[PDB]
Amino acid sequence: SGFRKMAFPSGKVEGCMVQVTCGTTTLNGLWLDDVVYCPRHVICPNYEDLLIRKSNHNFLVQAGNVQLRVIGHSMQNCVLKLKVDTANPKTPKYKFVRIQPGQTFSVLACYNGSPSGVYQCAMRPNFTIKGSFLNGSCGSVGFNIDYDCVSFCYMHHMELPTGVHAGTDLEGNFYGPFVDRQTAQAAGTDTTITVNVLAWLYAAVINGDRWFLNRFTTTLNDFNLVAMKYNYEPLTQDHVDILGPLSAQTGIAVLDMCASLKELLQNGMNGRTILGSALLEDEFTPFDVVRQCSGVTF
Amino acid sequence: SGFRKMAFPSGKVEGCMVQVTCGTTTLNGLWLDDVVYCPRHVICTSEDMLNPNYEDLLIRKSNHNFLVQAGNVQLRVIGHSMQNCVLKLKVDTANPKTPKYKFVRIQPGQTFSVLACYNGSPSGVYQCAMRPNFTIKGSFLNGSCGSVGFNIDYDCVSFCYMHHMELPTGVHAGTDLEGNFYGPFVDRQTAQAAGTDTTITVNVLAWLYAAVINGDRWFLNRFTTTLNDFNLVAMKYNYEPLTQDHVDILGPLSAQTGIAVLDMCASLKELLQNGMNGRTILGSALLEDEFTPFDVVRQCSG
Ligand SMILES: CN(C)C(=O)N1Cc2ccc(Cl)cc2[C@H](C(=O)Nc2cncc3ccccc23)C1
Ligand SMILES: CN(C)C(=O)N1Cc2ccc(Cl)cc2[C@H](C(=O)Nc2cncc3ccccc23)C1
Ligand SMILES: [Cl-]
Repeated sequence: SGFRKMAFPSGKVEGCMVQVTCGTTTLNGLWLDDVVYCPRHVICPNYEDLLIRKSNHNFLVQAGNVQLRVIGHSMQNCVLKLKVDTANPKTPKYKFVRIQPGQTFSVLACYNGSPSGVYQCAMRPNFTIKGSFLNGSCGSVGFNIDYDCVSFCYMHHMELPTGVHAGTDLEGNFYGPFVDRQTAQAAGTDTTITVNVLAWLYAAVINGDRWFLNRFTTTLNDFNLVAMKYNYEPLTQDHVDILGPLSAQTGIAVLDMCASLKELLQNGMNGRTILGSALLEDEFTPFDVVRQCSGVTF
Repeated sequence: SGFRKMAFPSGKVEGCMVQVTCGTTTLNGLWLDDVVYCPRHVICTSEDMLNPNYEDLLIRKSNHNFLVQAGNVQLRVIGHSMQNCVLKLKVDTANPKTPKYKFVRIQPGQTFSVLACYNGSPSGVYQCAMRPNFTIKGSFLNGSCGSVGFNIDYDCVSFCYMHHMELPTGVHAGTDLEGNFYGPFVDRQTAQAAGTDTTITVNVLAWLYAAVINGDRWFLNRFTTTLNDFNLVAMKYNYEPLTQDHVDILGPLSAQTGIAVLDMCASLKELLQNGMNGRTILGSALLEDEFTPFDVVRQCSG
């Protein structure tokens, strides 16, 4: 029993964290094979113009107490790739994957190439992440672990004026309509990740919390009219299919659980809590719920 | 900016997780140097758990009755001893991934990270606190026994908890790494119940200071309180008494925000009376109590 916000074990990623220094700027890098990946703003804009003026010895890369020698440098979108003379002996089996809003991942927050914390979070529908980051965190990465393969999905680049965070995939493409520049940028109006809330309601049922259940069902169209009114993301037939195993396990059809959510949105919790929470949690996907409620290991 | 429930990076602990098998029972062990630590109930059958005599059960065991697996490698047990509720299995190989470590016993209200494991393999990491009733509200299934709680300060891992059992309310009980249980619990299937749980007051105040540091001031008020008047109100909401030690501990946060501890206590009294009125504090609709004053400073300052 119990339901916690749980991150993947960070060990495979900790062995890849390095410190990258260029001039006065110091941030984090990801050392995989003989390449160190980091945000391109470490050179700071006309990034092609700034990068051409740099030589290999302008970048100081530190892996623990060992200095790595940079033998090449190139740019791919908003990520800087620093070729080093040594392949990382702790390189895990890995992939670079771009994730969709609503998908969750673990973030290994780092400062000066040293991991300080690990937390779980979701890519919001407005493409921001509600993280916990201070100056020097840039270059910290987001990942998922499937079997023994680490899928790197996020690299931290900046904090927006509302305190939320913006970054790229490991190919340097931003999530959301952001640019790596000191300029007026704002996150769009956020919405609730509906399929994730339903997954968390199934996790509550699995843990013995049933007060919110009711005899009612709904059509997918009637629920989506309600979701739009409460700034909830539309629920697709794909989402309904994805919730299938949880629906079969608890004996509560997905549209039956949707009628609980529709009543919770129009009436509130009425002093009650679900899994110790007074708000509807949306940072657990249907796969996270199955993985945690069945003890899948890495 | 931002405030998250944050666990320590688990790498140093992942390299210590092993699988321990004795008969039909399989649980997790912590391999440090040439010793594997695990709950002593691994020697029990489910028909022994009601009233086990661990000295009697252990004396009947030989080294080859314990199968220890570190990844795909079998470790050879060359000795076995019991220390309180923990079994110590001497092995013929020192763990090359042994980090700098300490065994520390923690007090209620203290937080730590849990590396949840099954069959010696880590599956997840989460942050939690020792409750005032000595239980932990974890996320554990059968086979998680032997999973450990830790903190990392500098490069030293301080092991503070080893999971042993789930109580009937779904909460968990365990020991420090010397085998001494937290709370009035015993490693037996006898009827045991956790005492009434209470809110960790010093932790809620620390989290209200974190909210102020992140620009949230809606809950502040022009009032102050005596320490005694605060405790008389707080007790009525099942909140732990706040001691002068707690007031002293909140001193740095009080100096940093410019809000005296007894001034923040009056905000907490008001919040308990009014509720949140549709508002949130640090994205939460409830008062959070699993961040200590030390966690708040570490996360907000480095
Ligand atoms: C936020 N700020 C006023 C800055 O000094 N920045 C300006 C800026 C502009 C563009 C880009 Cl791509 C990066 C940055 C930097 C940036 O966002 N880094 C930070 C990341 N995460 C948490 C941060 C908390 C505090 C400070 C800085 C953080 C540095
Ligand atoms: C709770 N129960 C009736 C059991 O199966 N047990 C009885 C029992 C009694 C004493 C001691 Cl020291 C250990 C145990 C075992 C136990 O608590 N293990 C579990 C640990 N954590 C989460 C668990 C979720 C589910 C099941 C079992 C969990 C096994
Ligand atoms: Cl302590």
